Parts: sequence; structure tokens; C-alpha cells
Amino acid sequence: ISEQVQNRVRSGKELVGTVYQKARRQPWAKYNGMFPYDYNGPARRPAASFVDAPTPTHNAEVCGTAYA
Amino acid sequence: ELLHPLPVRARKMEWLKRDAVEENEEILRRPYYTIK
Amino acid sequence: RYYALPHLRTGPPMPTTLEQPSGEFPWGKFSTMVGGTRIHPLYRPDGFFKDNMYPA
Amino acid sequence: IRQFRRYGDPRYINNEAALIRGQWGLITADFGMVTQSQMENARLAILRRLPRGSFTLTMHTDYEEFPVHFAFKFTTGVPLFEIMPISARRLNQAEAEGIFLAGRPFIPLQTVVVPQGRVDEYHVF
Amino acid sequence: PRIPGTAEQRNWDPAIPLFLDDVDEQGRPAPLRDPSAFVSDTVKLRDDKRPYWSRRRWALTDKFLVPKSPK
Amino acid sequence: DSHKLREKLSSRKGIFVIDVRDPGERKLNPVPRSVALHHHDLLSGASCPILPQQKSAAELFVLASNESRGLNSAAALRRWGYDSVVQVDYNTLVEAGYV
Amino acid sequence: PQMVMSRDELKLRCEYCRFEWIHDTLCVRCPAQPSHDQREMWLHSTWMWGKQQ
Amino acid sequence: PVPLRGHYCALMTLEMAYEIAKMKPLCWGRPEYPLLETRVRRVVGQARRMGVCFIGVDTPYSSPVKDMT
RNA sequence: AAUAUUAUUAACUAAAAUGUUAUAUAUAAUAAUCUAAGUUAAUUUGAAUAUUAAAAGUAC
Ligand SMILES: [Mg+2]
Ligand SMILES: [Zn+2]
Repeated sequence: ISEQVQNRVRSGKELVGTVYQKARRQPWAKYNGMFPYDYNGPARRPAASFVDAPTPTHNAEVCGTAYA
Repeated sequence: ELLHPLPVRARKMEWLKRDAVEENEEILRRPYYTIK
Repeated sequence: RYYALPHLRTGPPMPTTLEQPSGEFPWGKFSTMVGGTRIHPLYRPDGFFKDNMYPA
Repeated sequence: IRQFRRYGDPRYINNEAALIRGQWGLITADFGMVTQSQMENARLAILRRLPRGSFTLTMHTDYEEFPVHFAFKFTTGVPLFEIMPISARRLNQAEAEGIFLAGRPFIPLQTVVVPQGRVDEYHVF
Repeated sequence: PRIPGTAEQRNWDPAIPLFLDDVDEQGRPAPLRDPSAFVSDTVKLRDDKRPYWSRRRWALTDKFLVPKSPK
Repeated sequence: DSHKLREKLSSRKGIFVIDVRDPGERKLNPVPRSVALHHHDLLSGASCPILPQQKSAAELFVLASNESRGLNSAAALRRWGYDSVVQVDYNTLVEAGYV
Repeated sequence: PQMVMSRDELKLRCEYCRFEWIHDTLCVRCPAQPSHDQREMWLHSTWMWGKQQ
Repeated sequence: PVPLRGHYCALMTLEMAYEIAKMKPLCWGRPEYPLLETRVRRVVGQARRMGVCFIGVDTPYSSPVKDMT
């Protein structure tokens, strides 16, 4: 959501459409180190669930690759 | 000397001792008799 | 002897007209821009040499 | 006279929140023992950073000296130095603290800079 | 007794009420014609850090403090 | 008692009056339908089972000599969930024909 | 480079001085006047457990 | 400056300040602007800053008039 | 009381609720495009100093 908000809001700080890109990509310059979720695992969030879904008729039938 | 920390579940059990003690004192503040 | 506070006969619990001066050094949130300033991006100040030189 | 090792023990936390008459002040945050020579070093180092035209440094030395060698046994919240104005010059916090910053290192225990009037010890501590 | 607990329990524990008869428990009687409003319990989980990603806020947030281990 | 009178006459039956009052004067005065409690015997919670079950529906009369223990026993009652409590002294329920 | 005790004791002394990351260790580099370089004192870039705590 | 010394230098009336301030406009094309009553204070305050004592101001009274109560 | 001296230690067979480990560690969010001058080079200290040598800092 946030990056889409960054895209559709006007360009006052940085260059759009131009090939310069004032802020240059520097992945190696950034933080190299492990966070506590790199050890203990990704933080637990509630599993995404479907409430009150209608019962699965045709549960025995297989879906055809839908290219048709 | 005591060197390594107390594990977490030990002091959890100690907390349980605390509110066991408290559970006792609530009983102790109840009246001597009851009018029925 | 046991010691206990008097009741409240009149007026507020926390002294209003009797306030002690608060002991921090009083730097305004907008005078020193650091944090706690929630300013809508429409209202952003002090751009006089950057974007507020070409206003509206 | 001929006081034992346990005497005038600084270790308690005091109830007196000091009142500093000077515009700014330097106040003991911990317990400890301070030598006179350390406070003299602090005083000189602070007098280097003062505008002697507008200001005067007041040092509170009137506390008892305890045998070790004679030094001071300081409780939390005991004021040490005071910046007193001779004129309308009003320092900020950054400036006053920048001034006391010179003399802080010579003092062996932690100190806080406090503004005129009574120590607000809710904010300091 | 009509008074719960012993004397030792009474002067240990501020739960058991004062059993004073003809006076109000707290000073003189309250007038007949909210502590948490001023008491702050807000537990701050993550300690707020110092803004190194901004040059001016870095130096304006300066803490003038000297680390001292107890002697 | 231009209100209280019809309240205590025929509005219901009753044992409605808890008197917390000295044993000396309850022999002198006596109101002979009231349950004679002790004010300590109320606050303590030793009277709870004889006090009525439904907490909201009840309204109880505290009959006290010194009004200070009337005010004490009111709080004693609302501690156990009795909010409607009316403080009455002896002479009041004389005109109400309750004695 | 001089090693400051912690991040708070770290200041930008010049116009050209920058904050940079040396593998999770925060440091200050000036492309001009290298004597302004400051490291936060912290663990070595390579450390084992028994070797470094 | 006064605190540097502890005594004022020469007395001056606000009459003189106007004929100092008359001479410096913003734009000689239009002498009226900026207005004297405002920009005089710049002169007054700079003289102030110089250590000049004043009459209208910084002393309670105005220089005596011979002929009037 | 009367007398005598002194400078952790598990029958046997089972049951049994108290061992394992909570390790130091915090990131994203600056490369930072745009601009004429105008009390004023205040005054003092200084050979000089004009916001940035010292002094003095509630003039406007
Ligand atoms: Mg200069
Ligand atoms: Zn540098």
C-alpha cells in the first residue's frame, strides 16, 4: 500500500521519468546484521481464515487448468 | 557463589508461590462466623 | 495513630491555580522541530528556500 | 573525630530536594565520596568556560569532611556548583549543560544540571 | 469476634477495613451534594531512539552525559 | 415522612429494617420488627445470607442512633451490592406508625 | 579511527562527514580529513562464540 | 555598550534622531517609504546599542520648556 | 536433680510434583535540485576581524 502511495503522490523530492535517480541503489551500504526475528522466526500473526464459507460441493472433482 | 541466572520457569513457580500465599490471606480475612 | 488524607471539600484533585512550574526546560514542540509535531503534509512549514519559495 | 568505616554513610537516598539560588546548578545524582582536589579541578575547568563579565561560579564546600585523608560523603541530590548571573544573560539548557560539561569528568560520580528554583526530582530522576 | 483476623493481621494488611464505629475512616465526613486521570500507567514497550538519519535532530537531541561506574 | 409513610405501610410486608444500634437503647426504644444487627456484623460480610438475594430489587432501611454509623453502614451495605439504602432514625418511624 | 564508547558520544564534526554502517557497527567517515573518523566500539567483524563471548 | 563600561555616553534628543533617519531611505525614488516613525527606531536602537543616553525615552521626562506649564 | 569432662549419616519392591536453559544483537526513513544587494562593515578591544579574533549581548 505504502509504495503505491509513494508512486501516485507527486514527485517533489525525487526524479520521476528521468534516468538519473538521485538516490542511488546501495544494498551493500545498508545494515548487515541479524534481527531477533532472524533467529526466533517470523513473528506470529493470526492465521488468515475464511469465516462461514459455503460447503465444498464437487470436492471430489479436480479443477482443470484454466487456460480455456 | 551463584553464577548463571535463574531459569524463567523457576521464578514463574515463585510467582505462583506468591499468589498462593495471597490466596491464603484472603481466606484469613473472611469472618469468624456467618448468620444463616 | 494512622495517617490518611483529608477528603475533598472543594476544588480539583490536581492543583490548577497552584501548579508547581514543571521543571523541564520549556522548548516548544514547533520551535525546536524534533518530534510530536503531527503536521498535515498540506501544512508543512519552513520551506522558504526549498519548496515554500514556489508556493501553491 | 576518629569516626569508624560506617559513618556518615552516603548510601541512603535523601528527602531534601535542594533549592538552587543561582540561575543554574550542578547536582549529585548518585552516592559517593568526592575529594576536594577533584572539586577544585572541576571549578577551574568550569571557570574556563564562563563569561566572567556576566557570571559567577558558586561552589558549595560547607559539608563535612570525612576521614579515609579528608573527603566528602555525598548523598543523591546534593548541589555542588551554581551559575549566578550578574546581568540579564539567560542561558539555555544546552548552554548551561555545555558549561558544566567541562567540570563533570573530574567529579567521580554522576551529576545532573538543574535550572533555577527547586529541583523537580520527578523530572530529574 | 465480629472483627475478622487477629491484631497482627490487622496491622499488616490494608485490605481488612478499619472497624471504627462512630467516625469516618478517612478524616472527617465527605460532602454529599478518579485517581487514574492523573496517575500514568502507560508501559512504553520499545525505548525511543536517537535520530541518526537526520543531521539536525541528531545534534539537537544531544544528551550531555558522562558514563560513571560506581566506586 | 410525606413519602416514607406509604412506602412502609402496605407497600409490601416486612422485615425491612436493619438497625445497627446500641444494645442499651434498643431495649429502651425498641422497634419490634427490625433485625438487630451489629454494624461490624454487616461490614464484615457475616450477614450476607440473611440479607436478600437479589441485590438490585431490594431497598433497605438503616436504623441508627448516631448518624455517623448510619453513614458507615450505608457503605458497608453498598460494598456487598446494596445500593438503595435509606437512613432512618428512631423518631422518624414513630410518625410513620412503624412502632 | 577513534572508538567512541557508544552511539551517543558520536558526533559529525565537519561538513562532509557521514554516518555509515560497518557490518551492523555504526561509524562515521569523512572523505576529507580522515582524522575525523569515528567507530562505535563493538564486536569484531568476525567472531565465534567461544572466541568472542 | 553600557554594561561594558557602566556609564552612558552622550545625551541625545529624539529630535536629532529624525534628522539622522531622514537621510537614510529605502529607495531614493520614493523618500516617504519606509515611514519615519518606524525606521527612526532603528536609529534610536542602534544609538542605544552604541551607548547613547536618550530623552524622550529612558528618562521619565521631556526636556524642559521655558514658557509653558 | 545427682555425678564425669573443657580451653552428612537411606531395609526391600515400586510410586514420585523441581530441569533445563529465557545468549549478545536492532533496521527503513538526507546526497542535500531552485537563491542579487540594501539600519549593519552597530559599538568597543585590536595592526586587522564585516554573524563566525576577543568583549558584550533581551537595540531595532
Ligand atoms: Mg569579528
Ligand atoms: Zn571531519
